[PDB]
Amino acid sequence: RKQVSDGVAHIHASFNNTIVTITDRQGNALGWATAGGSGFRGSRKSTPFAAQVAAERCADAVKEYGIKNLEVMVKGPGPGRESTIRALNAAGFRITNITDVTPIPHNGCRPPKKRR
Amino acid sequence: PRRRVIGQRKILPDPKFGSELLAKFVNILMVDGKKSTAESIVYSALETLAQRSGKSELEAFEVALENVRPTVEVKSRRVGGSTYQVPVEVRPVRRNALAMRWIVEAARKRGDKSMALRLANELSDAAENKGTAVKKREDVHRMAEANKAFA
Amino acid sequence: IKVRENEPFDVALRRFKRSCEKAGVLAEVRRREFYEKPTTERKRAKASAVKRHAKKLARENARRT
RNA sequence: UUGAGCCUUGAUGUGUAGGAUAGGUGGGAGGCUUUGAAGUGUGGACGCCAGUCUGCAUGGAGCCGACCUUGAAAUACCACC
RNA sequence: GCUUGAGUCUCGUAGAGGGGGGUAGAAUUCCAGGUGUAGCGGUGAAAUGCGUAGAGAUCUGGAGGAAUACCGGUGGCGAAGGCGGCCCCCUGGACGAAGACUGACGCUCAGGUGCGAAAGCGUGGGGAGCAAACAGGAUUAGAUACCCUGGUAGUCCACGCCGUAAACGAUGUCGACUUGGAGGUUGUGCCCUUGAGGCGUGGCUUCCGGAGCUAACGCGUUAAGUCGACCGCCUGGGGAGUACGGCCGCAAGGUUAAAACUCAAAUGAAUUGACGGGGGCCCGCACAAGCGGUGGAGCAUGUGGUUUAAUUCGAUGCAACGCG
RNA sequence: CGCGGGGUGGAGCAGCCUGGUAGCUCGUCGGGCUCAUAACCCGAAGAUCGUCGGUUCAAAUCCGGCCCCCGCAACCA
RNA sequence: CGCGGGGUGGAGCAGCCUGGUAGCUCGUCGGGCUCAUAACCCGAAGAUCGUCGGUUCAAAUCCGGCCCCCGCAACCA
RNA sequence: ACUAUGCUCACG
Ligand SMILES: [K+]
Ligand SMILES: [Mg+2]
Ligand SMILES: [Mg+2]
Ligand SMILES: [Mg+2]
Ligand SMILES: [Mg+2]
Ligand SMILES: [Mg+2]
Ligand SMILES: [Mg+2]
Ligand SMILES: [Mg+2]
Ligand SMILES: [Mg+2]
Ligand SMILES: [Mg+2]
Ligand SMILES: [Mg+2]
Ligand SMILES: [Mg+2]
Ligand SMILES: [Mg+2]
Ligand SMILES: [Mg+2]
Ligand SMILES: [Mg+2]
Ligand SMILES: [Mg+2]
Ligand SMILES: [Mg+2]
Ligand SMILES: [Mg+2]
Ligand SMILES: [Mg+2]
Ligand SMILES: [Mg+2]
Ligand SMILES: [Mg+2]
Ligand SMILES: [Mg+2]
Ligand SMILES: [Mg+2]
Ligand SMILES: [Mg+2]
Ligand SMILES: [Mg+2]
Ligand SMILES: [Mg+2]
Ligand SMILES: [Mg+2]
Ligand SMILES: [Mg+2]
Ligand SMILES: [Mg+2]
Ligand SMILES: [Mg+2]
Ligand SMILES: [Mg+2]
Ligand SMILES: [Mg+2]
Ligand SMILES: [Mg+2]
Ligand SMILES: [Mg+2]
Ligand SMILES: [Mg+2]
Ligand SMILES: [Mg+2]
Ligand SMILES: [Mg+2]
Ligand SMILES: [Mg+2]
Ligand SMILES: [Mg+2]
Ligand SMILES: [Mg+2]
Ligand SMILES: [Mg+2]
Ligand SMILES: [Mg+2]
Ligand SMILES: [Mg+2]
Ligand SMILES: [Mg+2]
Ligand SMILES: [Mg+2]
Ligand SMILES: [Mg+2]
Ligand SMILES: [Mg+2]
Ligand SMILES: [Mg+2]
Ligand SMILES: [Mg+2]
Ligand SMILES: [Mg+2]
Ligand SMILES: [Mg+2]
Ligand SMILES: [Mg+2]
Ligand SMILES: [Mg+2]
Ligand SMILES: [Mg+2]
Ligand SMILES: [Mg+2]
Ligand SMILES: [Mg+2]
Ligand SMILES: [Mg+2]
Ligand SMILES: [Mg+2]
Ligand SMILES: [Mg+2]
Ligand SMILES: [Mg+2]
Ligand SMILES: [Mg+2]
Ligand SMILES: [Mg+2]
Ligand SMILES: [Mg+2]
Ligand SMILES: [Mg+2]
Ligand SMILES: [Mg+2]
Ligand SMILES: [Mg+2]
Ligand SMILES: [Mg+2]
Ligand SMILES: [Mg+2]
Ligand SMILES: [Mg+2]
Ligand SMILES: [Mg+2]
Ligand SMILES: [Mg+2]
Ligand SMILES: [Mg+2]
Ligand SMILES: [Mg+2]
Ligand SMILES: [Mg+2]
Ligand SMILES: [Mg+2]
Ligand SMILES: [Mg+2]
Ligand SMILES: [Mg+2]
Ligand SMILES: [Mg+2]
Ligand SMILES: [Mg+2]
Ligand SMILES: [Mg+2]
Ligand SMILES: [Mg+2]
Ligand SMILES: [Mg+2]
Ligand SMILES: [Mg+2]
Ligand SMILES: [Mg+2]
Ligand SMILES: [Mg+2]
Ligand SMILES: [Mg+2]
Ligand SMILES: [Mg+2]
Ligand SMILES: [Mg+2]
Ligand SMILES: [Mg+2]
Ligand SMILES: [Mg+2]
Ligand SMILES: [Mg+2]
Ligand SMILES: [Mg+2]
Ligand SMILES: [Mg+2]
Ligand SMILES: [Mg+2]
Ligand SMILES: [Mg+2]
Ligand SMILES: [Mg+2]
Ligand SMILES: [Mg+2]
Ligand SMILES: [Mg+2]
Ligand SMILES: [Mg+2]
Ligand SMILES: [Mg+2]
Ligand SMILES: [Mg+2]
Ligand SMILES: [Mg+2]
Ligand SMILES: [Mg+2]
Ligand SMILES: [Mg+2]
Ligand SMILES: [Mg+2]
Ligand SMILES: [Mg+2]
Ligand SMILES: [Mg+2]
Ligand SMILES: [Mg+2]
Ligand SMILES: [Mg+2]
Repeated sequence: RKQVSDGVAHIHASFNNTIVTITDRQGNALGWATAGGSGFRGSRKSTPFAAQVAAERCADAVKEYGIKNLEVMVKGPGPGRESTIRALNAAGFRITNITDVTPIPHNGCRPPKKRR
Repeated sequence: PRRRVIGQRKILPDPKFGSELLAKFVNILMVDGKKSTAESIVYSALETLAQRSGKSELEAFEVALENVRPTVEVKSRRVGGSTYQVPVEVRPVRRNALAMRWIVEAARKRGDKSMALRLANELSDAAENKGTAVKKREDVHRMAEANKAFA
Repeated sequence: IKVRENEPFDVALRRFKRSCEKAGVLAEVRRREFYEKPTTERKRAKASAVKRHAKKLARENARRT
């Protein structure tokens, strides 16, 4: 069933969460995990290890598809990502290349007001 | 101490089992400075332990103390502002001393008859890990494993 | 940004990101920088720069260290 | 692209006893094998990962049913589900 | 008359100066479409909110609006307000080079008149994001706030109004004059461009400092120095930039502008402390790491209280209470 | 005068129209915390239910009178 | 009038068509935490299937009642 | 994270 060779591990690392989502070559979702879906709630959800375990939980649950090697597509800042990529090696993949899709607006939309 | 890094006092070996590990166990078991009463209880306990387990005393006490020994314990540190649970690798000197205290603390409760009987039973239950001392390590692990997020 | 690192290596090493953007998108266009505040916070970051640079010429004091 | 029935055919179905990833029940003791065999090289189907199932062939014509463990006997042949 | 001030032409240089029209890319929201399976979102921590009607994430194709990453600087231009993607259209000024011309044409300006951020206001468009008001969830003794999720006027445009801001170098305009250093920026000379240079001299500009000035802080050839011209303004603090009238505005309100009454101060700069939920560095059973206690009981003692004829008197956060 | 509904610790509310059970939130008293007060934490007390009578084995709760209390009605000429 | 589904700790849930092993989330007490409070995390205290009956190796589970719980849409003395 | 207050006058 399908049995894709390669894929793309999208990582949406915000300050509060780290949503890992392994897709195929043509941006088509195969599975996902989150820091909130791993357990780790509140203060624990915003950490490098809670992203690591989320990537370990996203590493499995895509074994049916059988991805050998993939590309990382980190996004946002977050405490994860400099930790989440370590998890993809230790799990069982080969990282072809690492990239950023951090959406830089070229002074476009007025952001929200500063908080106090 | 704020910036006064000084070493610790030397201890003495116990006459009948010339060593160090159980010599400190006597000190933790002691109350009101009565070492004569406390040392008689530890010998009575380890002699009743060695009869049942079918081993020596040092090795019977070891295969018991290691089963109630903590690997990682949980402190809490406020670095920035908030208060969360940071686990840390316990030091080898405190490692075995923290275990000895949990054996004695469990033996205060669980009122069988004698202190020599209670320690013997606690150390016997520690050998087949099913006492209250192993439960107190087991919970200490669960905090470190659950709150492993924090470095 | 697009970093492959040949084949035998892996170990991240993507200072290409960290020495280019990240801070530009994040701690600037995350929440609103009220037009004047940049003009204020820059001119004090600019005045603090020449304060150090002018002192660095006069830093050669007696010392005795 | 459908939403089911439905027949042919082929497996599938590990409380525990235990050589068995055996559901209930049964025609009743030779099937089959040179209508080119046991063991296996390798890979597929299945998998509660205990161990089933099988394409083709180097090989070469054997393998085996009651017996002993069960509340039950062997998909050796074969009837009905 | 003269030509040094002032102005004209001549050739260039730099610039988010202006006004009008285009067009680009990133992103946000949304729209339908594919994938896909439980969360997403948020927070100090939660909840409201959003999701099994299939959200979030991911990709495909649109639509629309607003704003222009990096270059980008103690950079530039503008009288000030202010002015940043790129391209044409019309257009104002600035500065430099060496001449030629005019021949005091100048400087200030009460009234007058123009321009004048943001917020407002009016009529007609547009409306992604953001967001007064407003709603809900938190917070709290309360929370008409701060935080969170939603969210309308508004922010955008065209055209009129408004005429104010800490519209600030809290420093009116013009001119002359008086030690320095390091730079930034844009010119134009002399020299070998002999190789990213050698050496001057004009604009504008930022920083530090001399004399001098200043209450001091500081200012200091871009003066708060030394002088001249003219203008505006000030005369203790409150009352009050308020009332009343006038003018101006659709209004909001602006502008002009008192008095009674009341106080003996209000104020500026700097000095020594003390304090800070300011910063740095240290310390002590301060905390951590332990261990045994008090607080629960009974009794002893000492206070408070209450009672009494008297319950002598003193000690009362720490540093009074088995204290005198 | 008619008609429903009420009257419960100091306050405001449940429990009341299905008979044996008295809660909640503040406040009060006691102890902590603080230099002290507030806030905060931990204990404690406090109502025989408008009143007088019934019915009943037993009434805050059922029924009747009487005393305050709200809401509704007192209309056509 | 019916044919149908539905029935568990205090309660809201599933699990109940594919007989041998009753989950899961709020009420539950002790911890660890911290000068402390909130949180957050760890483990404990409770139903042999509302209940009674047939068969068969094993029955919440297969089949019949009850107490019921209804979904409804029918219901013309 | 948030976290209030201190009744009057008195140092020639
Ligand atoms: K304006
Ligand atoms: Mg010391
Ligand atoms: Mg500005
Ligand atoms: Mg001339
Ligand atoms: Mg001129
Ligand atoms: Mg040129
Ligand atoms: Mg220009
Ligand atoms: Mg131009
Ligand atoms: Mg222009
Ligand atoms: Mg323009
Ligand atoms: Mg325009
Ligand atoms: Mg675009
Ligand atoms: Mg777009
Ligand atoms: Mg459609
Ligand atoms: Mg759709
Ligand atoms: Mg919730
Ligand atoms: Mg909800
Ligand atoms: Mg849902
Ligand atoms: Mg819905
Ligand atoms: Mg769907
Ligand atoms: Mg979607
Ligand atoms: Mg989406
Ligand atoms: Mg798109
Ligand atoms: Mg478009
Ligand atoms: Mg200029
Ligand atoms: Mg000017
Ligand atoms: Mg034009
Ligand atoms: Mg000009
Ligand atoms: Mg001109
Ligand atoms: Mg000239
Ligand atoms: Mg003349
Ligand atoms: Mg002449
Ligand atoms: Mg004037
Ligand atoms: Mg005037
Ligand atoms: Mg005007
Ligand atoms: Mg204007
Ligand atoms: Mg105008
Ligand atoms: Mg405006
Ligand atoms: Mg308008
Ligand atoms: Mg109107
Ligand atoms: Mg209209
Ligand atoms: Mg809108
Ligand atoms: Mg918003
Ligand atoms: Mg808001
Ligand atoms: Mg409001
Ligand atoms: Mg709501
Ligand atoms: Mg609110
Ligand atoms: Mg509230
Ligand atoms: Mg929003
Ligand atoms: Mg615009
Ligand atoms: Mg326009
Ligand atoms: Mg226009
Ligand atoms: Mg006007
Ligand atoms: Mg004016
Ligand atoms: Mg003014
Ligand atoms: Mg200004
Ligand atoms: Mg300014
Ligand atoms: Mg200056
Ligand atoms: Mg002024
Ligand atoms: Mg003028
Ligand atoms: Mg000039
Ligand atoms: Mg000086
Ligand atoms: Mg002077
Ligand atoms: Mg001076
Ligand atoms: Mg000056
Ligand atoms: Mg000069
Ligand atoms: Mg000069
Ligand atoms: Mg000059
Ligand atoms: Mg001058
Ligand atoms: Mg001057
Ligand atoms: Mg002066
Ligand atoms: Mg005056
Ligand atoms: Mg006055
Ligand atoms: Mg006066
Ligand atoms: Mg006025
Ligand atoms: Mg008028
Ligand atoms: Mg008018
Ligand atoms: Mg108005
Ligand atoms: Mg005036
Ligand atoms: Mg007075
Ligand atoms: Mg003043
Ligand atoms: Mg002062
Ligand atoms: Mg301080
Ligand atoms: Mg300090
Ligand atoms: Mg000491
Ligand atoms: Mg301590
Ligand atoms: Mg202790
Ligand atoms: Mg204690
Ligand atoms: Mg006390
Ligand atoms: Mg006591
Ligand atoms: Mg007491
Ligand atoms: Mg005595
Ligand atoms: Mg007394
Ligand atoms: Mg008396
Ligand atoms: Mg006394
Ligand atoms: Mg006294
Ligand atoms: Mg006294
Ligand atoms: Mg004293
Ligand atoms: Mg009560
Ligand atoms: Mg009290
Ligand atoms: Mg009363
Ligand atoms: Mg009676
Ligand atoms: Mg009663
Ligand atoms: Mg049905
Ligand atoms: Mg302490
Ligand atoms: Mg009828
Ligand atoms: Mg007060
Ligand atoms: Mg005071
Ligand atoms: Mg005072």
